[PDB]
Amino acid sequence: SEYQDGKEFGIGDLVWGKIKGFSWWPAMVVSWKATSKRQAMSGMRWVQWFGDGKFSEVSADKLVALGLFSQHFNLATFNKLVSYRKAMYHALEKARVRAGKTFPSLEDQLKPMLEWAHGGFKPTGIEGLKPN
Ligand SMILES: CC(C)(N)CNCCO
Repeated sequence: SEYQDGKEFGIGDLVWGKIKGFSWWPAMVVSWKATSKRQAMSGMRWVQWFGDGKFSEVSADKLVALGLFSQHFNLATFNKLVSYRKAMYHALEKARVRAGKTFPSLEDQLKPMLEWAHGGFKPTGIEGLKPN
């Protein structure tokens, strides 16, 4: 089936993706059928970026699990780009619902999800970010 090339990451997975020119950006691994384009080349994954909803063919080597958060979260880009803050929100919101986490503005709503993420996604850890 699709994405069976002996590489990491399958459909539904929350990831950081690295496009030349940009900070690591949050994405979801999607099937090529959702993209309205074509099958990915071997060793690549279609992702849909949080915040803008666009599609990219990205190598599996330029993707890491979103759960490795503090390692790829980019504090500078977060302070500089409103689009990145926007992206964080939609990314973390999706993570929250998956992990069965709940929290009590925008920057104000982001704050505890950001802390949860940076803190290691407690109590479930990264296990709680899986699809299904
Ligand atoms: C998602 C990209 C293409 N890596 C950057 N998008 C910036 C505007 O949201």
